Amino acid sequence: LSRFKQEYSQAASVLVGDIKTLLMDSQDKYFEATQTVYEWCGVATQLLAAYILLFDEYNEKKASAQKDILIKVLDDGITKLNEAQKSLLVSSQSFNNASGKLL
Amino acid sequence: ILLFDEYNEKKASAQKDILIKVLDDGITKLNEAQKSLLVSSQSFNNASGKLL
Amino acid sequence: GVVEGKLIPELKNKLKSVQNFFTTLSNTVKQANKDIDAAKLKLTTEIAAIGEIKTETETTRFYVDYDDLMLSLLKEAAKKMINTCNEYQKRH
Ligand code: EMC
Ligand code: EMC
Repeated sequence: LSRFKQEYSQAASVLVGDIKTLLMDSQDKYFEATQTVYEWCGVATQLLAAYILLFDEYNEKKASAQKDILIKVLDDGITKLNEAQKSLLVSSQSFNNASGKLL
Repeated sequence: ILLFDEYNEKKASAQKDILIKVLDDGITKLNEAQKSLLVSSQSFNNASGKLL
Repeated sequence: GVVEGKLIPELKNKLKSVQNFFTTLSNTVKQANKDIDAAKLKLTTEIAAIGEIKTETETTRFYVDYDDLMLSLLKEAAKKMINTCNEYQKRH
């Protein structure tokens, strides 16, 4: 009955430890994701703001650029935003196996 | 900022190309720095568990 | 005599040298956990600090895409970049 106390200590220990690793893993991946977003979400605002400004009255010369710009910045964040989600989703999926082993 | 106090018609095309390269460049360099750092952070995670 | 004389006390002695080492070790662990966590902090807080520049830079770039090398925005953006950088050197 000492063995009992032992064997399970062993298991729980190593599992509980992996769980922490996993938790910590997520945290970093969350940070990345959010941070990545906060970065784009930030340049973006400046550009949308500019677009709203420079085209109060139609600016015929900058028109073609503004368009190309709106596209790049939007297209870009759209991608970046997507990947953020997938990164996060995958982090969520990570705990699943462990969660079972726990039970 | 200096050479274009008043528009410099000749250097105009270069200045543009330059602004692009240097900016484009740092943008990449800056990005990689972050990833490098992020990866370093991730490194301790396994060990941190083993510790517990 | 011999038992209660040297034996039992000897055992009580190791039980202590153990309990003694168990402690120092447990603390040697608390340290590492604190050291690791401190490193991870430094790292991300740097990551994000670099982030500040990145965004400014990335913006300024787009402004260059207007073509107007004389556009106040691109000009201001370029001035800000020099500030944002300067502040990065002082704190960090
Ligand atoms: C400028 C929308 Hg995050
Ligand atoms: C190396 C001066 Hg921002």
